[PDB]
Amino acid sequence: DDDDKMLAAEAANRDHVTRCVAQTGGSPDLVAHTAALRLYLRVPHFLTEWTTDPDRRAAVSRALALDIVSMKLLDDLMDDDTGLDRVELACVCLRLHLRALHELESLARDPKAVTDILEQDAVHLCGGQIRTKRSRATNLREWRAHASTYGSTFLGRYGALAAACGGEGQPADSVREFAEAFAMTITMADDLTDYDRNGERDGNLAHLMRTGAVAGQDVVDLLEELRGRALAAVAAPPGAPGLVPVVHLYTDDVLVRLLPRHLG
Amino acid sequence: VDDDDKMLAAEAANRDHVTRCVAQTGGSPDLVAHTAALRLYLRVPHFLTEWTTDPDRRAAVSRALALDIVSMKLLDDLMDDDTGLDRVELACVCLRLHLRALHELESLARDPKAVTDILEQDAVHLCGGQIRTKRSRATNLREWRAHASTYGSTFLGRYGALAAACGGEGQPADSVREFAEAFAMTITMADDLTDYDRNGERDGNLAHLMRTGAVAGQDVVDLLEELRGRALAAVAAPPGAPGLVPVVHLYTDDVLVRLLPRHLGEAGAGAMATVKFKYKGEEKEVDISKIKKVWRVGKMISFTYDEGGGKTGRGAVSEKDAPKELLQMLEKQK
Ligand SMILES: CCCCCCCCCO[C@@H]1O[C@H](CO)[C@@H](O)[C@H](O)[C@H]1O
Ligand SMILES: CCCCCCCCCO[C@@H]1O[C@H](CO)[C@@H](O)[C@H](O)[C@H]1O
Ligand SMILES: CCCCCCCCCO[C@@H]1O[C@H](CO)[C@@H](O)[C@H](O)[C@H]1O
Ligand SMILES: CCCCCCCCCO[C@@H]1O[C@H](CO)[C@@H](O)[C@H](O)[C@H]1O
Repeated sequence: DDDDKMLAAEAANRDHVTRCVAQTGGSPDLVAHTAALRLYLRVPHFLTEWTTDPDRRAAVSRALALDIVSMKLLDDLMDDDTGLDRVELACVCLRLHLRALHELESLARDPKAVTDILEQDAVHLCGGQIRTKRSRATNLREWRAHASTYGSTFLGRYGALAAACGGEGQPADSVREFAEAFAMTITMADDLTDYDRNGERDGNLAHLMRTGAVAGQDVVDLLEELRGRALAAVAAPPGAPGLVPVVHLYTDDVLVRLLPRHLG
Repeated sequence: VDDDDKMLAAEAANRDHVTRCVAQTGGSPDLVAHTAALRLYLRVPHFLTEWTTDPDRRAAVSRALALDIVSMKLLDDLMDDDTGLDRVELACVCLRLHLRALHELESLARDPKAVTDILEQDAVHLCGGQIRTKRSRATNLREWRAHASTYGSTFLGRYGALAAACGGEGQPADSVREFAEAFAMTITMADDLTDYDRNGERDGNLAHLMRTGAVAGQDVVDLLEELRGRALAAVAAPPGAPGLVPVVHLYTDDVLVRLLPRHLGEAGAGAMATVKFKYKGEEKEVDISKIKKVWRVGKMISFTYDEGGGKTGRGAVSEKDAPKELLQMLEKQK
């Protein structure tokens, strides 16, 4: 079945990454940390679901996993909250990033697309990240705007990328619309998921919900808007019907299990 | 007075390109100032682009290279967290710059995959090297030179490799890179022996081991001379970049004249200077440090010196057998 395929890609992606981190000098502690980024290693699978060839699909999924983890380490490096070596973080981050550009470029119909896609909205992504951390959100409007950069544009670039290294007949705008909508659903999920790991403060949105600054129904509505946006994206021909239940799994998880944890 | 102009121009060009970029992306006036303060970093893309016959390709490559070098410096500052700068801005401006760097370099590259190829060839060597460099402080010239070969030579070598790759025709890849690796270690020593007092900034590893006697002034001198030669040669390789010759001497001699002395002493490197002569059937050897009066008669240098107690000794040698230290005391006195 399909869950079988997702589980295998996740394990292939995980191994491609930890092997890479280990051979560049990352300690057992950082290797385990990259292996703990489950959704980050899984999402590249959903992102390459319009890729016909299984071999090309596995190569693109992992190349993308290499850069997603890389950017996620960059993030942990700017926050300094993981208690992981500052040096190993930077070093591994750059190493994984260079490996990803290399693999992705060798799979792209045209190597220049990789960097065109990366530069296209780099300012949007980076400046938004600066904006986001600079000022907390005070209501759903601001949260959502901050989230379309660290969440949506971030994932959206990888969608664009998968389309571009995913061979022929990949509806590029559609893979990206899925990427950005899905990214926001899981970004909320994480913001609302507390793990108790050290100096990890309440997730902004979760706080806004418990404070009352953000309306419960309003979150529900956004969730629904994001489910529709993604279902529409995967319905567009040629289609990726296989992502349909995935969109539902994640959107329904936040509605059923995460929201009740924050009704303030 | 004309090349120095081209350099001054590339340096401002590169600076403006980088600061304009850091600002558009959101960095605070602090970080825009900091990147601006990276003089050498912004300037060196000029020397790497010296084999580029077409001036516009050159301006373009020089600045792309500037963007990445600064980006990499920012990531280093980000791992040290000693700058006082905001980590978020550092990280974000870091990535932004690098992405812009990638795009611009690939646009001028001879082959679509050259850039990512170069950047990947020795990523593990540079990245794993950086981790070792920082986990263990060096303790002898040998260990310093090995650390420096990665965060200095390897680091700048890639930018050399990239300069040749995006620099049109007439680029001797290997030479460009060997220049970069040699020159890089030179300025890296210079940075190391240069103190600035900003924050809790460490005396440079090498300057420390030098003031501790763990490293020999003459050895440092030798190493600089090795790097000056390695460089000079790389710029001699046809088609050649005659223009980097004065540049090579400029920086090398700077470390020798100004920097080295701040860490050694009254006695530079090597051994003390001596005069060897034959006096009253004897064989004498005097330290120029003991030579009092010294004058010239024909092609003979006659002198007097301190021979123990209030005992005044004399001598005379052909100018040919006179050490440069003595031959100078002539000009001080006459
Ligand atoms: C991921 C690319 C799209 C951007 C949205 C980021 C959401 C990722 C959240 O996933 C979860 O993150 C936790 C900590 O961040 C991990 O403890 C957990 O194992 C992982 O499953
Ligand atoms: C993650 C890969 C690491 C690549 C980035 C390394 C930084 C490149 C330049 O090195 C610089 O050398 C100077 C001279 O010693 C130091 O004063 C300075 O701090 C350091 O920035
Ligand atoms: C060029 C990358 C290769 C690494 C070799 C180190 C050269 C960089 C040293 O230059 C100087 O660094 C200082 C930071 O400590 C700045 O304050 C100063 O203005 C700048 O001119
Ligand atoms: C310089 C631009 C870098 C963009 C940032 C790339 C990483 C994006 C993932 O964001 C993640 O969002 C989660 C949900 O809120 C947080 O739990 C987590 O801490 C944070 O890592």
